[PDB]
Amino acid sequence: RMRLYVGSLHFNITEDMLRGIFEPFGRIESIQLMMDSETGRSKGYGFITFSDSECAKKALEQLNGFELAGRPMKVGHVT
Amino acid sequence: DFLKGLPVYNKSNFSRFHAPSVYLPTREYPSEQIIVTEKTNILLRYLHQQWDKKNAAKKRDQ
Amino acid sequence: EPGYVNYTKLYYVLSLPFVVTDLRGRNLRPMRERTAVQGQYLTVEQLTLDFEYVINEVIRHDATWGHQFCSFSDYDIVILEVCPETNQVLINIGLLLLAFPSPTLRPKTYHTSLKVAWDLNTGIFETVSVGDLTEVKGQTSGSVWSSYRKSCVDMVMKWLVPESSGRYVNRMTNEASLKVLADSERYTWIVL
Amino acid sequence: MSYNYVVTAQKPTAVNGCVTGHFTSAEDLNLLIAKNTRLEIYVVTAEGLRPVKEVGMYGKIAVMELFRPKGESKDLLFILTAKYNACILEYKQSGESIDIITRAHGNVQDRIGRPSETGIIGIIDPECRMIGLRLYDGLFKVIPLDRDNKELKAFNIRLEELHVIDVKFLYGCQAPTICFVYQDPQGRHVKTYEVSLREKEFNKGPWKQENVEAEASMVIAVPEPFGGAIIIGQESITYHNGDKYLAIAPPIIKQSTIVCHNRVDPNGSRYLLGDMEGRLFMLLLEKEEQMDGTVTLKDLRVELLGETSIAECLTYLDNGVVFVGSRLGDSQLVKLNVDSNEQGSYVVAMETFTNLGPIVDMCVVDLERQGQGQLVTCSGAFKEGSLRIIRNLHIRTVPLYESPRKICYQEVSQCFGVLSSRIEVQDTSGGTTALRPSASTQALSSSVSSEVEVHNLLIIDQHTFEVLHAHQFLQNEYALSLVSCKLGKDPNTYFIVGTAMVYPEEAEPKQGRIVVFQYSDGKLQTVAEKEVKGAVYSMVEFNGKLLASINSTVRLYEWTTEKELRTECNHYNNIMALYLKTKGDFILVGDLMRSVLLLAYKPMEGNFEEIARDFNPNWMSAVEILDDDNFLGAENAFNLFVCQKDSTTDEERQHLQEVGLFHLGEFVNVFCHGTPTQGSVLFGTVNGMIGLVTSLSESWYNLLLDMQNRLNKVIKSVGKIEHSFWRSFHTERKTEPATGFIDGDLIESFLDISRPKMQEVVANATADDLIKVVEELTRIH
Amino acid sequence: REHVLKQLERVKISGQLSPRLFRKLPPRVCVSLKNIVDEDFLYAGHIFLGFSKCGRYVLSYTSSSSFYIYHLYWWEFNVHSKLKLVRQVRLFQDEEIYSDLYLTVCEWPSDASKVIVFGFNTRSANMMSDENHRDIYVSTVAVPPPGRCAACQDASNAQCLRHGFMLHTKYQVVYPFPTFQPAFQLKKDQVVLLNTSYSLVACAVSVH
Ligand SMILES: NS(=O)(=O)c1ccc(S(=O)(=O)Nc2cccc3c(Cl)c[nH]c23)cc1
Ligand SMILES: [Zn+2]
Repeated sequence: RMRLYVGSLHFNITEDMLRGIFEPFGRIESIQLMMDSETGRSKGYGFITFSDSECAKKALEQLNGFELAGRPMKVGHVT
Repeated sequence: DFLKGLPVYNKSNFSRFHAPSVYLPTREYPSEQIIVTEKTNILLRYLHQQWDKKNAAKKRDQ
Repeated sequence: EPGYVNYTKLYYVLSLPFVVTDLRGRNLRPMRERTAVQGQYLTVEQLTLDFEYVINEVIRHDATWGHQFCSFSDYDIVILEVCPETNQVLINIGLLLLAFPSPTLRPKTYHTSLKVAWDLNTGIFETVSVGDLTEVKGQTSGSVWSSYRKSCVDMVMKWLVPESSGRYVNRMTNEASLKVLADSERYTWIVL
Repeated sequence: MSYNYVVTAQKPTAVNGCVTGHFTSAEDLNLLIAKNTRLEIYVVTAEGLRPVKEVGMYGKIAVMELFRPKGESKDLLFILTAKYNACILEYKQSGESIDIITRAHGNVQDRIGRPSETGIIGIIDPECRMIGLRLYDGLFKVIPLDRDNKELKAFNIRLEELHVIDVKFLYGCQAPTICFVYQDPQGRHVKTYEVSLREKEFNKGPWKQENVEAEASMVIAVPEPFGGAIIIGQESITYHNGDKYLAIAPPIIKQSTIVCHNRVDPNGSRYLLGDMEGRLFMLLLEKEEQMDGTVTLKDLRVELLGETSIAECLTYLDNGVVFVGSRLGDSQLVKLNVDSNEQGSYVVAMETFTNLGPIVDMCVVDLERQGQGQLVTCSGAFKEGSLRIIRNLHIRTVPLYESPRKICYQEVSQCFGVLSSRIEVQDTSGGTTALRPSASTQALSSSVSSEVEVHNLLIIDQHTFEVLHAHQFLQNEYALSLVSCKLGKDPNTYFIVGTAMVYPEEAEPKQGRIVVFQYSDGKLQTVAEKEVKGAVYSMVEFNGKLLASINSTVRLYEWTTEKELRTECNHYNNIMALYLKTKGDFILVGDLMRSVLLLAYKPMEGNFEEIARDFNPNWMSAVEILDDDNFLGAENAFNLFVCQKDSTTDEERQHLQEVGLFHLGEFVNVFCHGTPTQGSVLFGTVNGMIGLVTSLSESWYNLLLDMQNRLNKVIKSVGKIEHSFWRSFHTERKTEPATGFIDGDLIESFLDISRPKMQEVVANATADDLIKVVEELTRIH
Repeated sequence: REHVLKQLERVKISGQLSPRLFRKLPPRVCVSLKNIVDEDFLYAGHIFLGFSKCGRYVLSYTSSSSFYIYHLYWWEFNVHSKLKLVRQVRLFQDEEIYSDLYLTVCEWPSDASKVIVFGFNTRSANMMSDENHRDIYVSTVAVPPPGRCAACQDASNAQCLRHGFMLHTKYQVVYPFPTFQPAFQLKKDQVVLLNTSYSLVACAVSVH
């Protein structure tokens, strides 16, 4: 019911890593980390879709602006 | 302009102007030293090193 | 020999449950019986490591704050390294516990990290790091596990050494999505 | 089953390393030269270079450094091979007896870690406290130099900088210190680290990290009193030492990349620098004495001395004499002097040493006789480019002063067709101009088709090797393939060229031509042209038809009575069809990444049939057909392999089996054809080594294989490397023992061992039986 | 950018040919999925996963139907030629899955003989979706033989144990739900490390 935008990620951060970091907040329907077709590597951005709205809200509050490797993660909303 | 005064190890070496045998080692093997690589992982080695130093920091008080 | 390790071995010819079969559907033959000479036989091995045991053993013998400890709640395990040459599995242990503070009373909820090396040949575990007892103030169960996994990721990236082109673990998954299927070593693409 | 015999006809001639020191004795000044697998030891004498001993190591020499630890009366030698065999060697002479003692040895390969871009780097601390090795990205390997311990326990230190360009140990440091240039997304930087043997870790370096030029490529560790480091870039040369920083941007170095250096003076006052154009410079470190007795570096200066052969390495010897170690041309001994000559040069060549490498192409001909074969190679590169005429070895050199690419002989015209390339530069007026005269600009007559590469087809006289005619291809047109043949029912013999249009905007060619030429009355006439949609990599005459490979397609063309090429059939199952060889109706295709495949032209169908493919990820360099069922391949990891058609189901027959495997230790560019053994295939390599491959019967192979095992028990190896380990097929993916291949060099070495050792080799056959066997085998080359 | 012909000319004179040089240039061959797929498998609806470690095969799965049945496929790749089906196996034998799994097919570093299929649902069921519990499904499947196999030849699609076996396992995980770590879990050439929330199991499968 709620979709979030995840950005400013290190090029070696995997979908499985993002699932692990975001899953403790609530149930996730779909996670899609955008990859480059030319030179197969992560684009540094993606979309995580929580089953619950309040679960997605707390994930943003506790992860937005906080460093993942040395890059501060940017978690936002859509539409 | 600045080339002059080149190193001289021996003057004789290039005074007389100019214009190799193959080494087949015969049965003789005298040696008493070998080269080996660190079997343990570098991340594990570091953590072991840090925790063993922490154990020494515990023995000094106790 | 130790109580924390459990080992099971089963042989097949034409703890976790196993539905070992052929390409069709025949459940093969579960046995340990004698079949002399290498005449094509299957071998399954199961070496377990009880987290509950490891946690209680490291707090009792290797934690300075071990005397303060009461009981633990949830625990999250993240592998930090696997050394195939020495058969050593380095696992990190996230722990939510109950403990009394310094003699400066009231029991409090804390979070800590336990790094443990696990030998696959012997099955014997060894403790390599016992973290500091950090207080859980105003932060939820989800918040503490997210912060923990982030630190595990932070460490593996910091210690990341590139591997040779031929020792890579291939990982394939498609959503219903991928645009191209690439063969990196032969520069061949399948456009979807 | 396929049994093959590989033997050296000509040892590698290219020099990859050269060092000076006191190895044979404390008094002797030595010159050590590494020629891939070969180590040459000389004494710098009154006459000028006295050869003392040449040893062949069972490995490709990657690191070669002389060092003197405490207690040693003379220098010891450290060698690391491409297969990571490490050894410390001592030269021992007792009267007339000479022995190379292995002081310590072991393999330092890591299962993990990926080989670095700038390759293996091996460095030794000036105080001989340790050996440092950069083998893989993210790791720094340290071998502690302790003499009072049974084993030299080497360890890895994690390096945060994953892309290091160059590294050296610094002089005048209380703690061993490395200085290195590395690249990251922010550019290139210079950093230092202290190396702690006690903690098995790095400590903060003596001086702060500094930013360097985008193309900073080499580090020079300056000796005391100066200390510090020199970093060589494309447009600048800088000096770094704690607070001290000097920077010069001489325009004289901008044109070409400096690729080698050598210290002239022990105190580091002068250095020699060699660039990609063969220019020789002197780098001068101007000093200033302080009142506290210490010497500081006041300024840096560069002076152009002259031109030498394109240097891979340089070594100052004695009395202004410099050894120029070349990989792309002939090596030299040059004299440096204060007074400039007629051209204004300060360099005079004293001696020239023949280098056949790289052999990019070759052909076997009967020029003077009828039954006597001579080898004609396309040798060297750039200004060093030449043709080499080799016969039973006698070598004749034909300088071209430009890069030869392909060669074909045309008997009816008594000439050779040679594809060549010359560099031209964009000037102020008109188009581009040649920087030096060469074969393509000095021909008797010339024609034109109806920094940058300018391609030509050269017609060279078979007797005088005079450039009779030069035909220049179109602007941006690169000539890739060449054949001399008759086609269809046409009685004329033609020079046929396959090309590609190369532009400074795109990566892959999407246009090219097949051009048919006829040489008559001292000129080349264009008979026909055929437009293609890619690069024509390879062409072979095929049963009166023209077989060609264009990008990923193999195509058969017919030559009409109207003098036109007409496409008959195509094969598309390729990534990059680079190499083609044929025998009857069978075609062997060599892929850049997919090993080899076998095709058959079907005359009754007018199409190709894909017979079988080798399902292995071999990055091919050359291919050859040994016979109807055996196919020879050479790949990027310096290995040879033999494929055979699997001898019930169509799928079984469609799978080629690798039946022969052998680590050659050379990079093969060309294979050409030209009772104990059967057949004769000659091969040319990047190091100028010439080898021969021949077939053996089952019984001959069995006897020679047993002979190898017996010889390996008697012949001792320098650095204690096992012969079987050396010849084992090796890639980053797998390591397998050699199979179906006999090392001819090893078996020939039987004739060189003493009579008491021969009897121990032939024990449970007589010595005379095998002497007769080996002697008849030496006659195959 | 460096031209492929300029890069190839470096090889001839240097003897240095490696993929870590062709790293920046575009792919040599690009072929669309629709031009190499057999038209008889259109109604099946295959979900192509990609290439195996060696460029010989191209893998795909089927999510056929409350009750989902999974199938793993091996297709013979030959550039522009049509894909030829080599192997078709039924994933997770005698296991009824009530929800669509997010499956992943993995390969060991040096072991080409076998593959692993890790399939998990978003959340477990007990018709009704049950929270704080998740089902993990893992299958170890043997790849088809590379060439002529003496044991495979003996038949009465009959394939020997070494080049034709399958393994299936299933475990329930609790909160916090364990992290999927394919690179570490299979770092040992013949072992699968599985976090069952309560214990870590070392699973080694080998044919002798
Ligand atoms: N080369 S790398 O980018 O460093 C790299 C990439 C993936 C893997 S993994 O497959 O083992 N996954 C993995 C590792 C560690 C933490 C987590 C969490 Cl949390 C979820 N999945 C994790 C290892 C190393
Ligand atoms: Zn089989």
